[PDB]
Amino acid sequence: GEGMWVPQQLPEIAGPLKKAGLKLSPQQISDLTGDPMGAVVALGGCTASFVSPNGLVVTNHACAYGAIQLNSTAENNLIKNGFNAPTTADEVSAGPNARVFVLDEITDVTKDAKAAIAAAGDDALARTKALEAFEKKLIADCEAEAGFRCRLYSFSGGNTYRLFKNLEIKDVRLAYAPPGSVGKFGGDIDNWMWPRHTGDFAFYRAYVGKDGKPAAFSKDNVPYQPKHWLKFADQPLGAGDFVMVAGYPGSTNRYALAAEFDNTAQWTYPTIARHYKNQIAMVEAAGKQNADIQVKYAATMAGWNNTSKNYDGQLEGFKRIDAAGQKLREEAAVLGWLKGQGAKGQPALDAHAKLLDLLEQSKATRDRDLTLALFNNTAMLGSATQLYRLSIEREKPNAERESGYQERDLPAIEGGLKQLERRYVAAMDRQLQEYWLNEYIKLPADQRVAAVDAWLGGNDAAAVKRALDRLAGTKLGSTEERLKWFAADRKAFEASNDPAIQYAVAVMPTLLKLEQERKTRAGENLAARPVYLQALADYKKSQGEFVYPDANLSLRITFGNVMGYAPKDGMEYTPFTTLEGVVAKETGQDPFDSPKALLDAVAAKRYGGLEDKRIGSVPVNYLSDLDITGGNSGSPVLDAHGKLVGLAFDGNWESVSSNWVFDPKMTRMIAVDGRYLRWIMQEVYPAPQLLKEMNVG
Amino acid sequence: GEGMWVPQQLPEIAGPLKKAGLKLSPQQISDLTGDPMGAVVALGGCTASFVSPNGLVVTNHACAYGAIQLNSTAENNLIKNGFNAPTTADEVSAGPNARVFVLDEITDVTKDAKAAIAAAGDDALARTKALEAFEKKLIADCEAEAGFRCRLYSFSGGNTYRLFKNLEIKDVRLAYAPPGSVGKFGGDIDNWMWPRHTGDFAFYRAYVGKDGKPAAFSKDNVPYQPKHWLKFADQPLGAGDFVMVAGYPGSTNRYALAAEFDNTAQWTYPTIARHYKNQIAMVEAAGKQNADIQVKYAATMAGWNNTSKNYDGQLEGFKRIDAAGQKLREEAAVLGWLKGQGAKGQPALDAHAKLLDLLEQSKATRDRDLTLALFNNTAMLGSATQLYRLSIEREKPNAERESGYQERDLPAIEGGLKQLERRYVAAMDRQLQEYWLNEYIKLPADQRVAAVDAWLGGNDAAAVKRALDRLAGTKLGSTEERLKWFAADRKAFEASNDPAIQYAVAVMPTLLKLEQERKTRAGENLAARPVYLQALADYKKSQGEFVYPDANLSLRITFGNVMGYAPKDGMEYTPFTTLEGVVAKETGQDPFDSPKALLDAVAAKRYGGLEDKRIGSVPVNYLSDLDITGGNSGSPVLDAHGKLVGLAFDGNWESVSSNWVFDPKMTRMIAVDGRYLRWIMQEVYPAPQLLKEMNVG
Amino acid sequence: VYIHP
Amino acid sequence: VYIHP
Ligand SMILES: [Zn+2]
Ligand SMILES: [Zn+2]
Ligand SMILES: [Zn+2]
Ligand SMILES: [Zn+2]
Repeated sequence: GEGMWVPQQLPEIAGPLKKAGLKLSPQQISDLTGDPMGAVVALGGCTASFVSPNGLVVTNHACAYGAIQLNSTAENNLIKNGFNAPTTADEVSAGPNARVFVLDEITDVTKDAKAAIAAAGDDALARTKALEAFEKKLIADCEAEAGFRCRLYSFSGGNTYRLFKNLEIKDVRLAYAPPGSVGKFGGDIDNWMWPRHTGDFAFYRAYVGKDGKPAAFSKDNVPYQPKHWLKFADQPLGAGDFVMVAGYPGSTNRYALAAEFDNTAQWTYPTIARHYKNQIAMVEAAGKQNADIQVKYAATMAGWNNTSKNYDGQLEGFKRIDAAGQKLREEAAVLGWLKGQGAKGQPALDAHAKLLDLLEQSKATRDRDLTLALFNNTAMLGSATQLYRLSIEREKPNAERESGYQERDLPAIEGGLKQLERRYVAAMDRQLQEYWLNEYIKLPADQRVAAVDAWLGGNDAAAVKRALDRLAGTKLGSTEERLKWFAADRKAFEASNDPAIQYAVAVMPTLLKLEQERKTRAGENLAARPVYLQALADYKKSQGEFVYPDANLSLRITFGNVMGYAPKDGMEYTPFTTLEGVVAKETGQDPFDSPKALLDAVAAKRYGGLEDKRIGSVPVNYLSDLDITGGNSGSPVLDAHGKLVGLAFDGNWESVSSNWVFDPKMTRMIAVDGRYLRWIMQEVYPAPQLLKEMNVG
Repeated sequence: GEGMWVPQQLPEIAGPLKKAGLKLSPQQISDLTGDPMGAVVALGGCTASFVSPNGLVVTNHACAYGAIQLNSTAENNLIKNGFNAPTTADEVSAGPNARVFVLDEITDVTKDAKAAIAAAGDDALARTKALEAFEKKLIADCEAEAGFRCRLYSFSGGNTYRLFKNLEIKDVRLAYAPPGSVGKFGGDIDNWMWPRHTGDFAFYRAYVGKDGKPAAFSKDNVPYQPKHWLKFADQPLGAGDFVMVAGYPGSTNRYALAAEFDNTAQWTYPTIARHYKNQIAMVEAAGKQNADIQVKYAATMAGWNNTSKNYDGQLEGFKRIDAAGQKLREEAAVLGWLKGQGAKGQPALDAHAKLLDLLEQSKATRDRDLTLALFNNTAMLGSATQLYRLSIEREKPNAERESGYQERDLPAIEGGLKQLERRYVAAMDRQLQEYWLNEYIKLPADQRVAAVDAWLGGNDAAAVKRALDRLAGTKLGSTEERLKWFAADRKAFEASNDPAIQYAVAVMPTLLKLEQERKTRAGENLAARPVYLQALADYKKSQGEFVYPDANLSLRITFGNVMGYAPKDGMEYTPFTTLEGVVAKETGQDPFDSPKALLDAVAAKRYGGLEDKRIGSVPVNYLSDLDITGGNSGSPVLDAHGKLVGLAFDGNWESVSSNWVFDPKMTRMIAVDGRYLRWIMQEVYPAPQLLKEMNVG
Repeated sequence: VYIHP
Repeated sequence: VYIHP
């Protein structure tokens, strides 16, 4: 059922957990570094878990997709063929920016954080800077122990702060991926949909130095020996059975003003969806004719597809439940309730007015702000601006450097510059530059940027072509040239004739000004947001509703039971799918082109010892009433005894609007059954070495 | 489950009936003029049942659609508005051809029939003439009691013959129809589909003379007093409960040579559906501009749409289950099986060879035969051919007259000519003649009709143009000219300058010769069919498969239970739909435009005492594993105690191919729940007097 | 709809 | 898919 519960809320969900069928003790789940919770790890935007004492990690294929793609070429395309390392020495690097974060410690720093903010006084920009300085110092201190990366989280609009410390594993390797037609069976047609028949799994191995301590990739590294790892269920999961997930959901907006919902539904989602679908169309068309573009842009395209479809589904779910009307009426109820409390309601009413003004300020420049950010996110302009900004930050003392540009960020910056080599083709990026130039040019005069207008020197198709031809002279297309500029100083950027560098130098003062506006608004938000959101929490509790913070990339638990849902009268979706449903969808054309060994094995009824007699087949995917969102992909699903019964990977179509208004009847998790992972690894794309390592072969 | 059981198979199905849940004795069900089997009536192409001791008859809206349309005008459209007679004196004639047949007696006449057939020995045509002559004499004898109509039925390819004797009620009146937005909710979009939400019901009343004997319409007639009528259930029907249907299924083709299948799948269904769609499209356009054409052509339009969609469905269902393959493969298996018994199995194998040759014969002229048949089925050519042929037959003694042209056929002939007034617009018919003339000329030279070519004088737009201009000169457009020629003699037709009559006179010799060619084909079939089909039955027995005769418009029983089905992996259709599902499909536009009273009553949860707790609403339609086909609309669905729980009215999409290859997993009846009937009559389009008459108000 | 035919 | 965009 509903709720992305923080670990600190275990006392309040202990009852409900038991009633839903958890047979582990709650104290046993309270130990975040114990068995089984200490097996659960963050990947940075996905979740994973250890499944062996020798550092084997299981996550979704969608989570490993970037890594698989980094190791793919048009000639040897692992997205298409799968990957399998018969021995650990055959594992390939997942990329310099791949990470496994292992939870070490959580600390409440709410009192200190809020005192740092208060000490800033009246000024909005100082208030941002005070919190930043607080955060940097705290993190520096936490990260004094080598091998650890720390993160400060704000919950419930700034009403609580906790610091997380994680062991940061920095040499993550790909151990196994099923073929794409298993890992992403049904592609974007079945994305966000049930019935689902997708084997969405892959494995990494975590590596450390011979001294036990995290290190970047080296042939001298050895597998990490985790303290805890998960075991596969020995009991067959069935309909109605208890399941729980622990993971790292990214963001939800269930506490939001009506107007923030309205702007998102009316402007933000449709705008992004359109821009993404436009770029998908260009890249798809180009990749049809160029297999190198197809493979190099596959991960970006997966992202654009997944997001745009998610947004389409949100817009549709808003209309289905009247989200606009729900938000309007809830807000009128909270505002009435506050007005009813006389004096002591006033600070929240005032906060609400301030929040609404800050939203309006945002809105006045939204087209400009989005368009410029996304133009600057093409590969060469993104490289140029990031590296020119680093050269500026490098002249300040480290503690004063912008977050993202401190010494502790240098590995990521550098690794990103290298990864891009497998994700850039000039003739493709040019078309993307051109798209964004044409969108920039449609902005009205009051949403234009002087710097970009001057640089363009014109407002028509000719000026666009002349600018593209100028940018094509960049030398940032090569990894070595980017790394040169990664180390160069500010003066070297300002003397350069590279046309992408010249763009960056020309626009940088404008980006820096926009950033200060954003920091200023954020500082006002620091004042207003916690007061209003506490009012919202207090009102929800007076209504007897569940109270838990919006997602914010920190660890949460959700729990419930295996069950289907009813999308309309006269029909029900069943909780499971089966092997014969996979074959029934076969067309022999992407995305419905399963491996021939799959089609053979199902035809021969080779169930591999994994049949669930209650469904007459091996289960493939299942529905449950858990509350998950983006960032939960890869989260283990545990049964009543804390055994692995699947991985979380998607939501059904009607669920996605729950980011803004929670609908219990149509909100489900889609997970891939542990038995299907094992079945694929036995009958279809064999990995007997891994099955043995996990004690299931 | 499978089977359209003849009542003489009741000993074989008595145990299965008990196991499925029947709580009446098989003995009480074997009494075909008893309670409740004696309540069940034939309409001629649909079923119905008595529901009061004062001659109240319930059936489907789709079965009464004809009667409703006949009584409608552009300015008082009963299809659209519904009909309710506050008193029996307000009930309107369903039309001269409307009938209620009440079963009196069944007699096996098998030995006699095949003696008469054998006595013609060895001339094909003479064999047909001898059965015809035998049938006529049998029926003439059976109909000597005034008020009865009798029918000879051939079962199982001519292995059994039975004679049915029925009371022929000839004064049928419309007592109630719900508005078309209820009777046919979802229109041709939801036709042949589940989820279904259609209140497919209507009422008639049966009338006889003051002397109790059947008579044609008169204000001096009084309601018939049936010996037996049905009672509405007093127990709520739920999932898994026992249901049975008794009724008059028309045709099935489950005993067929594979080649008969392939012809039907590759030629017959695609051709007829194409033709029907083309006419729909013509009449739809004309009717948008002309409400008179729209009301006048509405019943024809419902037939065209219903059959074309059924055929589209059967074609899709053949592909779903590979019917073509199953047919081939069981024919192989049966033929293999036959030679495997040497002398014994030799006649059967001969029969197969014969049948197959007859099939190629009918195939040689199939385009000709269909096209000529449909061209001659337009309103003025149909009328002139029928009426000319009658004038010809009237010259023979009544016993030698062709079936359909004897004395006993005169009422339906004269009735048809009067009914046509409400179903004909000259401008509309012109376009259909045009359509069929275009399709005729389109035919190949070997496929032509000499008499039609000559009548036409050319193969182009110009001849068609002249033909149409000529025919427009007919006087047969009026009911009175048609009834004049119904009485005229042959010489008078041959003297006529009427252009339609001139056409009939021109083609009749060809039609009589084609008819002789068909009677001769049938005579050979009559020898070979019974042998080969007895073998198919024998083989089924040997495979432990269910053995029952293809449907043939005679009384059959099907039984089973309320249950849904699973159209694809990961989903299930539920057995019921509900009031809320009706309002969810509301668009305010035809065909999803429920009456206001329905929408308000659903929004207000006014369930009228009829809610079923198990589904949280009033049931609307439900699925069951009974085995019904065209002819079964209107059949009463009875529960374990023989009480009325609904009316059969449709099959789900995937069911329809079971006409040829029965699929137990995808074959369901769709029924309208007796509680929805009652609910509509309480809350939406009220009929307090009918509820009281049925002891439920 | 299961009208005949 | 519940990856974080
Ligand atoms: Zn247990
Ligand atoms: Zn250089
Ligand atoms: Zn009982
Ligand atoms: Zn006349």
